[PDB]
Amino acid sequence: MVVEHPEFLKAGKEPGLQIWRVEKFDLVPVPTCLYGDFFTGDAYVILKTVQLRNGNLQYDLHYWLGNECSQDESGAAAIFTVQLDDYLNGRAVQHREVQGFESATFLGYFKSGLKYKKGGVASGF
Amino acid sequence: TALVCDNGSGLVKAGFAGDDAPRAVFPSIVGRPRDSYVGDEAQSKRGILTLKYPIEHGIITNWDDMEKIWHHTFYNELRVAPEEHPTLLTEAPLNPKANREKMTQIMFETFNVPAMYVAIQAVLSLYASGRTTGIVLDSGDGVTHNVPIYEGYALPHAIMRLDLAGRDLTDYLMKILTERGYSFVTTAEREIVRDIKEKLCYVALDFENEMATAASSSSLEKSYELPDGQVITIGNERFRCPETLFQPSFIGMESAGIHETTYNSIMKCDIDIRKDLYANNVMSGGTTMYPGIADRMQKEITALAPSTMKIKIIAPPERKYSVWIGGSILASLSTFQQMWITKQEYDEAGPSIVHRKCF
Ligand SMILES: Nc1ncnc2c1ncn2[C@@H]1O[C@H](COP(=O)(O)OP(=O)(O)OP(=O)(O)O)[C@@H](O)[C@H]1O
Ligand SMILES: C/C1=C/C(=O)O[C@@H]2C[C@@H](CC[C@H](C)/C=C\C=C\CC1)O[C@@](O)([C@@H]1CSC(=O)N1)C2
Ligand SMILES: [Ca+2]
Ligand SMILES: [Ca+2]
Ligand SMILES: [Ca+2]
Repeated sequence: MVVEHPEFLKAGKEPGLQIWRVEKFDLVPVPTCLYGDFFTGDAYVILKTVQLRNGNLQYDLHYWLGNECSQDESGAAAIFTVQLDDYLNGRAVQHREVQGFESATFLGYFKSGLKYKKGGVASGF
Repeated sequence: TALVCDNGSGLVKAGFAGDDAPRAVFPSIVGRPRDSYVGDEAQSKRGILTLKYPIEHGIITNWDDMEKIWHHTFYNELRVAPEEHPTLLTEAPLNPKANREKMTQIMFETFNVPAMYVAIQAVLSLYASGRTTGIVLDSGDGVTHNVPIYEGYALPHAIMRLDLAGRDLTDYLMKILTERGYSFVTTAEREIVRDIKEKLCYVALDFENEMATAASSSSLEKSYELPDGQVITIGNERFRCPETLFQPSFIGMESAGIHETTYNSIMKCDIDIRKDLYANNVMSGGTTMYPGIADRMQKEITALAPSTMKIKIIAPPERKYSVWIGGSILASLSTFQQMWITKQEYDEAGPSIVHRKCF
């Protein structure tokens, strides 16, 4: 192991919410303005980093799968989630989030209410 | 371009990383004179040359011939110079340490691959189903495994192996059929019955009521066309052959049933993760293709589990190729560049590097 992926270097360094979209077998950062709006045809990876009182950080990793994402995308998102967890010393809690069946915890991350939109990127296969 | 190679007891599934399916699927057989022929052709010249399966119950058992399988794979099936493509291979759960080192040495020494990696078949199937956690039922030609997986890695202590699978089932159709009055007893004959297996067999949700309808209704019957031409009417084996999976006594095996090993596998796992397992039972391998098998496992494990348990059997249509497809996605990830075992790394540490780079 020992990923060198630029996005990995940025992942989990300060409290907050980081959202990536799987695009052609790659982890691509989502513009922060667009957080909470998910394409039903895509798969995303979400990292919630929370300040612990002890000074270290708490991580929850969610891989979110839209109703129409392709198998390469859901597969990639699941794998990306294992790697990011590993990268973060195993400290992350991993969560599978399916469109329409997301955990209350994940839903709570979006102030303005989470939103679904039709479409997304093409399968990298 | 990385290559993906899933070597099975019966079939080789080979191709390019990035593709949505294996470009090459062929019999895992080597024929040597009665210096050898590989897969689709060896059954052909099977009159001159003895044929053998280098892989038994998912484990490599004839290195010499296995080396032939790979050569044919790169050269006759894939049409590549192996020395220019990182190559991903698959292995059974619990492959002995020495096998894994021998497979790595051969790849870097006799094939000169620039990079290499080995992943556990079932874990790849879990990944292909978009999941990091669950228990895989993998059942091919030569073996069946129950493999519980948690946040990305298999739980080796809880894995179940069962040497009953695909071929074992062919031989029993192909023995129960003759009871009706047919032939079937040649190394070309089961070949026909395995085709009948694949076309006519199905798993019944209730055996008894299926019985109480079979020996009492010319409706649970189908007609099949042998190559000879003579038509035969498959009955009632349709539902009896795969029943061996659930009741292994039928082949006089005594072993626990696939539903039972599934329960047992889960009970060897930390209590806190059992829910996640029960709700993510993924089926993989040719021998899970039987119509009705997901509905049966369902019923069979909810009987076994606490009423409160949310059971869910996941049976993707492409599950004949799930392992391969899982590898195709893994080796295509932008993040996989550094997971590979390089020839450099091999030169530094030799074949034991596999146990450190390849959990
Ligand atoms: N539709 C079908 N119904 C039932 N059996 C099927 C079907 N299609 C293929 N099979 C059987 O599945 C087997 C091929 O499965 P698979 O390729 O997963 O096994 P393998 O990888 O070669 O073996 P193993 O995993 O045990 O080493 C053969 O026994 C074949 O008859
Ligand atoms: C389409 C196909 C699928 C398959 O699964 O093949 C594998 C490989 C195959 C190789 C031996 C035979 C004679 C020669 C060529 C076969 C070609 C195609 C076979 O031996 C099996 O048939 C055995 C025997 S009976 C069974 O249950 N497994 C499984
Ligand atoms: Ca998409
Ligand atoms: Ca973790
Ligand atoms: Ca297999």
